[PDB]
Amino acid sequence: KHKILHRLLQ
Amino acid sequence: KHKILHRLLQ
Amino acid sequence: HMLSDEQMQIINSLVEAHHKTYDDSYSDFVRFRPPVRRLSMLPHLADLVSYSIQKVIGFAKMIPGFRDLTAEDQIALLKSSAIEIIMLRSNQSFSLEDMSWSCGGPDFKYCINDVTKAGHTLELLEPLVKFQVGLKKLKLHEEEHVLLMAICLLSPDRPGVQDHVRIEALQDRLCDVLQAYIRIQHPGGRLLYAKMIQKLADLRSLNEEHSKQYRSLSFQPEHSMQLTPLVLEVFGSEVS
Amino acid sequence: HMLSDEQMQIINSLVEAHHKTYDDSYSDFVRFRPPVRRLSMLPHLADLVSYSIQKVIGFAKMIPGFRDLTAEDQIALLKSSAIEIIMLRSNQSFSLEDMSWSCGGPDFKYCINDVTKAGHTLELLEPLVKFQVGLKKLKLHEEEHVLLMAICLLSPDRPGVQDHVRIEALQDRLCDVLQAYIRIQHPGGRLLYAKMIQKLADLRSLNEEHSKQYRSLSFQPEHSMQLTPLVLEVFGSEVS
Ligand SMILES: C=C1/C(=C\C=C2/CCC[C@]3(C)[C@@H]([C@H](C)CCCC(C)(C)O)CC[C@@H]23)[C@@H](O)[C@@H](O)C[C@@H]1O
Ligand SMILES: C=C1/C(=C\C=C2/CCC[C@]3(C)[C@@H]([C@H](C)CCCC(C)(C)O)CC[C@@H]23)[C@@H](O)[C@@H](O)C[C@@H]1O
Repeated sequence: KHKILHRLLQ
Repeated sequence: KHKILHRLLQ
Repeated sequence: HMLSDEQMQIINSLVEAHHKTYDDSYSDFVRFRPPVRRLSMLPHLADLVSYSIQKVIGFAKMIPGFRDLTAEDQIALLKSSAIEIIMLRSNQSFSLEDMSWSCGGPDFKYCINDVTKAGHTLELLEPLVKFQVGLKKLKLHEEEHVLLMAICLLSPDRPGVQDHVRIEALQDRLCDVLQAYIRIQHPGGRLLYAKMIQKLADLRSLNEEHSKQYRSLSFQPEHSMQLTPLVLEVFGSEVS
Repeated sequence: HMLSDEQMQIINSLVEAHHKTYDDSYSDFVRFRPPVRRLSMLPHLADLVSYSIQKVIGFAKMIPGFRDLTAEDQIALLKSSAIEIIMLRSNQSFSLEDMSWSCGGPDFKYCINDVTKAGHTLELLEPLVKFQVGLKKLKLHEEEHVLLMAICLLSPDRPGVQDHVRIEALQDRLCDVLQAYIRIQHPGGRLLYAKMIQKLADLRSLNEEHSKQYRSLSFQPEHSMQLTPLVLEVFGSEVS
């Protein structure tokens, strides 16, 4: 979950 | 799951 | 030597369903995220494919007998076949002259290099274009085109289907219609049905290659975030 | 009677972070699905908000100390505060004359009736517009504007945060900077800090009302399918 958020948060 | 597909399939 | 009323009724329903779900004016395309020529074409092609999935669902719901399948089978057939129906239905915009898909506008003209800018490689796009040219060269009647899309959709040899016997019986009746139509109504079509069934095999191979390359997009969140929820659902790996 | 080097360093970092993540040319807006005036504005406003979420994430990553929080807390703060930061940062495009948000183009001018065509009601839009006008009337220095966004982001009283003490200490230092900045650098700002903290309360109320109305969109698949994956994630109810 929060796949995109984790990516954007680097 | 398949929330949208179920909706579109009426 | 002649088509029956039930066979003709099937053709009429499928032609009507296709005319209701394929808009030759392409005017809805102005609503997609614009094309850009970093995967600059992925937003526009995601929107195009998402739009096209909705049309394929609408077409499927009007195939005789599809509506009466279980919901799980309807989803199973659509998830496995959606990309194939889109490749098939896109032939109606394909031009042998331009070697490209032309949709009533230069911004909505799609060539091979456009699709490379959405994350795909020549390993998919070369067979895809060769498929379009071979399919266009068959000069299918619209009757034959819509029958082939319906036959492709109602394939029982797809992952996830439970009622193999029901779907095969529907697909069987559609194959009988198509064979009879070609024999009676298609001058010089002795070898046509075999060629059309070959194209169904080609689509299986394009389906596999597209699924492999789509996994790369969906595994990279900076790319999967450009997709639509419907695309994520239909091309995703969830099982009902 | 004077700001310290550490206080000034915080201001410099926050101003730079805002200038890096807020593009006054609005030229990226041509990449969104176009506005249409059935929820005709939902595609364009979904894309605008999704774009803005990415900018808020970029702004947050440059707030001193945010980057050093746990991943779960960083997500918790962003999921609860994203809509508030967007409402705050949108004031930079708001016009008291037009009573609307103006982004360098008539197609990218957003009035209240546009947002009703994305599924929202006057119960949200009336307080939202009154918030924008009151905030604009404060005539905040850009220093104060970026401090307020940072203070709003680093609020510990948000669902899901674990390290309340760490986040409160960060927010405390930012509040000290803002109070000192107003006292030294803002002529006649005796009542300003109190007014700014009031606006943080107003945002909480707008957040609640937006979440309620967003549940209606996300519960109707014909509308939620128009959202973006990032919007679905950030405004969704998943808990890490
Ligand atoms: C969709 C339709 C049309 C063209 C189709 C095309 C041309 C562009 C590239 C396309 C979408 C291929 C890509 C491999 C797909 C990748 C998708 C993803 C990036 C998510 O992996 C497949 C078919 C191809 C229109 O011209 C019109 O005929 C309507 C028709 O429905
Ligand atoms: C986003 C920004 C800007 C304007 C903001 C606006 C104006 C349009 C309506 C908006 C998005 C409100 C809606 C309630 C949101 C609903 C979202 C959903 C449909 C998913 O429920 C909230 C803020 C509002 C720009 O002009 C520029 O300043 C950049 C800034 O980031």
